[PDB]
Amino acid sequence: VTCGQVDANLAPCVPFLTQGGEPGAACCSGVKTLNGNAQSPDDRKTACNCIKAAANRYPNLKDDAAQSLPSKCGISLNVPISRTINCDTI
Amino acid sequence: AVTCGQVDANLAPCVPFLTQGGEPGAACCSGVKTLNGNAQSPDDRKTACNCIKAAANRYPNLKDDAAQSLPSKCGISLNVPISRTINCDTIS
Repeated sequence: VTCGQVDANLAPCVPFLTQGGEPGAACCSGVKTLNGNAQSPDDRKTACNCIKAAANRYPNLKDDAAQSLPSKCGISLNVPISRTINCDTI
Repeated sequence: AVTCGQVDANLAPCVPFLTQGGEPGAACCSGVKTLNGNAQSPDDRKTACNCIKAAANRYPNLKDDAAQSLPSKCGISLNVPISRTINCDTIS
């Protein structure tokens, strides 16, 4: 797992994450790929810190969208999209 | 390549120096060299930077000065900053 791959997986989600609505197919596919790469505990912690950087990057991140992304995409997301998550706890 | 588990393990012997000052021990400097050599691509470096930031925020009573002085004390040119607050998007 690298932060560049994480950034790529999350790129189609930026509209949903910053404006609300629905994630859409491309966003959910990217998130599913990311989740499938964040399976081991170390992959999980690494992806988590990358995602934290991404969440802080996006202007006007909507916390409702970030919190709703897993259920809207149908995934048990192993790395929540959060600007503040303590990745040691993941 | 770098994972946050590798960062945590390589920087673990540096925790005394980072939280109490003094001089980094041989194990700490070896870990710092390992991290430097594994962070080869710019993508590797940004990943390492975010892992190191997490580690820096983990350690109780970390001295930001010791973190900034660690590479030179070890005689290494560490290609990523060690910081609790750095925006890792800005590094090269």
